[PDB]
Amino acid sequence: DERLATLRAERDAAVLVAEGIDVTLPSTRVPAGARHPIIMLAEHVADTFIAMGWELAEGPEVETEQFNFDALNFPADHPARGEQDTFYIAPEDSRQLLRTHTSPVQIRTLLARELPVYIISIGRTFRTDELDATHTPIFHQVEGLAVDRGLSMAHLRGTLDAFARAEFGPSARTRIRPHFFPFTEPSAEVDVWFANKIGGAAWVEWGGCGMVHPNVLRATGIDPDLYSGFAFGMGLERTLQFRNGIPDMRDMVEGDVRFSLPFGVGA
Amino acid sequence: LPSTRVPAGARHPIIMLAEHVADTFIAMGWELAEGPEVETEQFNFDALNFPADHPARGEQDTFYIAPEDSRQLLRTHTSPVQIRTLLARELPVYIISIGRTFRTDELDATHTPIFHQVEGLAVDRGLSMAHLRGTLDAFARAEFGPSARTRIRPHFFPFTEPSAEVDVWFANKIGGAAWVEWGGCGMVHPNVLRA
Amino acid sequence: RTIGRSLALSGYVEILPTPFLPAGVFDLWGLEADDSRRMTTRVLNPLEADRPQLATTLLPALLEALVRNVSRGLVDVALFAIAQVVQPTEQTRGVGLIPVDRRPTDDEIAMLDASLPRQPQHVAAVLAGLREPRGPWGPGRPVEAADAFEAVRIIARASRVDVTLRPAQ
Amino acid sequence: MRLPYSWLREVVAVGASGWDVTPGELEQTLLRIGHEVEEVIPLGPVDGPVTVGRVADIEELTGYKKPIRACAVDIGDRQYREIICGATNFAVGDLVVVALPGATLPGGFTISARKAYGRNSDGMICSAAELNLGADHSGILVLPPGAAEPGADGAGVLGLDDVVFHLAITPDRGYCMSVRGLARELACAYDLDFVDPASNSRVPPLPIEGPAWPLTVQPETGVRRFALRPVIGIDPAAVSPWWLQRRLLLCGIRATCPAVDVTNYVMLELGHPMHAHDRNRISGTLGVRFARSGETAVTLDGIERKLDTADVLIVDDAATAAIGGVMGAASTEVRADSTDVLLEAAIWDPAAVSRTQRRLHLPSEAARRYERTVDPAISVAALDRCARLLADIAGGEVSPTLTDWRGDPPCDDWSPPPIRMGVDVPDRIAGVAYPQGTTARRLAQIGAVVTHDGDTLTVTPPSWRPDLRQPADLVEEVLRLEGLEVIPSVLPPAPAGRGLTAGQQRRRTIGRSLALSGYVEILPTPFLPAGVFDLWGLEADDSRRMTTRVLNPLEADRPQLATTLLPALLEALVRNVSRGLVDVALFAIAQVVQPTEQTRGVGLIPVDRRPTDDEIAMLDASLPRQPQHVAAVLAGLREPRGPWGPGRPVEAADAFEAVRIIARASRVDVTLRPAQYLPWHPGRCAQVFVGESSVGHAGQLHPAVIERSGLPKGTCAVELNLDAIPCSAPLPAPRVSPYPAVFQDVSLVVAADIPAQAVADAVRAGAGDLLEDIALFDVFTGPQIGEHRKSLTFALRFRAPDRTLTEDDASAARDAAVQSAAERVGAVLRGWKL
Repeated sequence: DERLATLRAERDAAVLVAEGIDVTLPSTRVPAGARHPIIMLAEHVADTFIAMGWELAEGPEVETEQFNFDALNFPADHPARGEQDTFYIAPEDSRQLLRTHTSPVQIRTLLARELPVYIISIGRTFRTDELDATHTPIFHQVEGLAVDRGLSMAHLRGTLDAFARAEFGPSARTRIRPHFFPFTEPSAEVDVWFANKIGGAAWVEWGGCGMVHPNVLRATGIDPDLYSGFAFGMGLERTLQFRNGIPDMRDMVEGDVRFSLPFGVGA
Repeated sequence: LPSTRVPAGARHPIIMLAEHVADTFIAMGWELAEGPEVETEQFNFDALNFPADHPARGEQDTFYIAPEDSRQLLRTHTSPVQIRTLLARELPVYIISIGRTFRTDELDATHTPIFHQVEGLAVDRGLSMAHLRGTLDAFARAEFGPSARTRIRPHFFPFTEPSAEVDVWFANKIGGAAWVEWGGCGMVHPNVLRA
Repeated sequence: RTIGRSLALSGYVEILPTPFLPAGVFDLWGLEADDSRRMTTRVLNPLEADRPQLATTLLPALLEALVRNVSRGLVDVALFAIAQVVQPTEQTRGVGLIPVDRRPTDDEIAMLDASLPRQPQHVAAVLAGLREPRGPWGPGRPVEAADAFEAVRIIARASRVDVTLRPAQ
Repeated sequence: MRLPYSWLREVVAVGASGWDVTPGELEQTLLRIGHEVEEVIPLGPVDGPVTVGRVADIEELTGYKKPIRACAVDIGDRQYREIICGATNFAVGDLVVVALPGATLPGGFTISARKAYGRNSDGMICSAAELNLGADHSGILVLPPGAAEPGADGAGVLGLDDVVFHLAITPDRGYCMSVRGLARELACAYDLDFVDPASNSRVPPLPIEGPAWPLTVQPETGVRRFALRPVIGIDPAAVSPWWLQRRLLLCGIRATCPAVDVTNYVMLELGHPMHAHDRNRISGTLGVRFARSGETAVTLDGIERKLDTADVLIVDDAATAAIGGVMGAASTEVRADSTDVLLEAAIWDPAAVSRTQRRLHLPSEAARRYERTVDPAISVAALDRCARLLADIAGGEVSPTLTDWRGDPPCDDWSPPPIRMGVDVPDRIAGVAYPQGTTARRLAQIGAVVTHDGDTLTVTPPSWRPDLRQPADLVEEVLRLEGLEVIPSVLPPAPAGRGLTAGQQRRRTIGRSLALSGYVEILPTPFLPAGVFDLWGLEADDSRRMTTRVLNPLEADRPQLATTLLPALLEALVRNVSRGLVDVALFAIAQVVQPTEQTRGVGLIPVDRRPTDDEIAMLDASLPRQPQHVAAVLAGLREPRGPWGPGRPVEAADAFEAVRIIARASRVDVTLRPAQYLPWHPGRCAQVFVGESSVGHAGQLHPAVIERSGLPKGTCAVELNLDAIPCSAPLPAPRVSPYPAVFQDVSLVVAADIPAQAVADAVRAGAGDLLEDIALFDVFTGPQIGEHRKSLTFALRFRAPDRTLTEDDASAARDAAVQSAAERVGAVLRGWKL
């Protein structure tokens, strides 16, 4: 009985190898999908600003001309208000359009809430550009607006630099160069220092910004002698292209499953 | 006909409560810190201003790691994580620590020996009890409704001074809105700051 | 967010739907002339003269992307989208200018809001080919209507509501 | 601590006469300033005939179970009723309390004349419980002779309009463990004048002509004051007056004799514990000293204590008198025949008493007060108060001898050091501008000495407040007296947070991802089952066995901490299965505890400075490794039964798919390699690598582990070390070619031992960029290909980036891929197709 159970052992143990299996076989019978990469970019932007005390606002894409332009200090015959640059709703002179930026959502927000107001508006916007590898007519934009006592350009840069660090790395900074927007005054363009790659750290045009124009404050019943404000807006397809190196915007919007899957689930 | 061939599962409800608490404080500019559950007595007690022969430090109230007098234990609150955080980071520090803690209570319908706790710590210039109540009331509103408030009643904790207990006004139900004991709070003790 | 995670995990790939409908999609579907979906807000200067109507339903753009994947050899697909539609309640009535030196009244806002079409958030999804792929486990399972009901139950579980399904034409 | 409102009121009334407040108000004022009112007991009400009676005759009723007594009771106006009573703690001649017919006792009990045990009973004799006067002990209440004549209204003699507040004092507030302390608190809350019941006007000093007893004190014991006074020739048969037995009863203390009762009374009145020694039972000099290793004392309760070299004792030439601060001993205990009493009034070392009482499990009324520090300035006043009162009750005389050791050299001022604080520091911390002088008046009210100096207060707290040692302590005083409710609710400016970290996000996403796929999260216990590793059959040197052990578990057989999460997961799986939930998939995400050496603890680091970076790294290195793990188990069905078909039982493949779910959620790529590792099945166990690092295992459990563990047949498991899965943040940029694709299906024959993923990798390597997708379809065995070979059919999708791939171009890539599998795993082409 010294060796009754020693081969009774190796009997049992080669039964276990008889039922062996190829552990490398595929097991995924419910293939994983993917949330779209722009939505996940929007997700990560949103969380970045939530984490700083901001809130997100939404609104209609078909939007009154009252809130797209007039409340945002576009003159009554501004070039953008022609059938060249903006989608208009029939019939002619019905003061209805596809919004060309998410700023109206911030006007709506400034009408509805008590001040101070620190608001992000992230949504689908519409310009009349033909769809090529660096332009889409249906694009997604992220705009901010902060109105409060004592706000200054320095706070604008502070928020800009915080935003940049979360989307690009702790090595990332912003610079601002004067420009012109009807919504803001002064107005600048924001370049970002994308150190992590591009094949060699270089400045890149990211978006625009500026102090909110006094006239936008009157058009929302806010005293400009008491409150100031800043705003910024960065286009998301723009940001995805140049950070990830995506030569062709068409891939972002054509809905090919091959574009999205490599980004993962987004869960 | 039924169509669900992959039945849905569930994240545990405590973890989702922790999730919702975490997001509430993230949304106010805070950050979360984590740390070991088996933890030096240096950081559980001495750094938190428990005297050298405090009752909680006996084998009655606290799980201790063998062998006797090895200054190692299962942490009885997440505060050490905040000490560790105050050592590691630059001030100001607004930190949440949400994790599993351990006391020696027998498991009955209102006590568990392995429980999950949410602790905050805010250190900065000019902070006051009024800021404590501000944060408390914000916290309450997110977890209970816009109808929810807190009241504070003096108590004693070695970690804090002054120290109070926080009752919360849970309007939304209970079968009839009443105050309920929620937790404790206080100003952080000077001695925790020197340590 | 939770509807998006929940669908994506179950195998759906989000697309960004175009709001500009295909030409005559509703004539393709055979919708009656008085079918509410046909009552579309129309764009006055599209980048495609034959596609000026805005979507009252998200299936057109979803189906368009499904066609694209299928024509490129990706026959086993499940797409989904989460976006607003544009359903108008009257003929395009625009409100005239309000002075910008004051803030508009609460009434001028409600009138401005009522002048715009209804724009509710929709979620939608399409499926084709296989739903479980071929493998060593067996030949796979082609998409069936039951899988679209299960998409409903996924969105409902994500929305923490209970749904009932009733037959319908 | 229990005490009754009348007494509390009496002592406040001395200095604010006519003070009186509803119990509800008092409860609220106590809470408002810091004292937890666990419970308010108004003394349960009586109606009708509940009067004092005198027992005039007792007849022991025989023949029944208990001893039963048919008692003639004088109830007033020469009226004698017979009454049945079961108790035995009373004799003929004793004042008892009777509820006669027509009475109603607390709890809604009506008394009626009831025949019982053979005689008529006109009511009954009450216990202090049945009256709702005091705690239920065995037998009825007996009043001291002369408390009341028979017929007297019970409610009046018992004082049942009183209310007993039951408080849970906090350890910083020992001074409130007495009528003295609470009285002062109430006087402070209500802005009343306060007469200290331990002041000389209220306890005139007794004379001091010579030492009361020889005493040596080893001062490293911690004793801060040790006073003795004797009372001689007391009547040993005297009992305590009703008023004094009563207030003890309401306060929770059973009366015994005046010697003991007076000390318990004065302990409650002033907070200074006292003890009474039978002086004639003391042999020689009284000694305070540490105990020696192995020494022993028998305490009052006649129980032998095993002492510890840190327990301070009181000894004499003969034996031990007292475990100092905890409990006196038998050797000098007052007894029935004690005529001459020596009264101990000591102040022990707080930490000493705490240590000793916890070790012996003797949380005496004395111990709990000494733990929280007793006011050393009032020992002689309490000793004198306690001596006069004893002589006054039991009729002896108070010798003018007095011993009063106050340290070497003697301490003559017990005040703490002064604390130094800005006049408005309370205002800052509260966020409230208190009216001018508030802070100074409140610090005066608690009894401190406040002196002004511009904007800077100098505050000497009083001797009974050793908890007042820094300005924070002074702040809490001001703030609690004004009320915390007056502090506003101001949200602070919190800075730009960075939000959640990558690892925090990864745990959330692993949780969503598993939950969606059907897994139910549990909260794993860290305390392993007993002998789980003996169940698994782990070798003795198996690293998982090296467990950090808990020294006081709530289950003596389960003291080890988990080095692996499968035990707790498997335990929950067993629970669901035993309740009929056989088709389950559980998962957990929690740390394990893996120690690197034997439990080495680092010694104390001073808390007046912050520790060095090195002292931190040493502290960190002293603790075990505690990596985050994720783990999961599955059993029964994985797809349930339905109209679609019978369902699919869990199989090892499902545990590999759990790996792939966590990996997809973690945005990393994993490889699975065969492995032998318990508790897994050797032929169905995979090791998981990210790159070339092992991150854990997955597969079906060993059938013999399953069996010994009472687990379901076929159970699968998975555990991954999250700390071993690196951060990843891909920035993908997928090349999406629109040109048409070529579909070809190739079948390869290989040795059965070759893993399918090897053949796939070789095919991908040989085919190059043109191969867009490869997927395994079939796996076929049969005789005609060889008993030890197998046939893998792969589905290949080629696509060019710039052109419409020819179909020769494709077969070029196919041929190239077939050749690569030939060179790397010896594949033979079976055939191909489209």
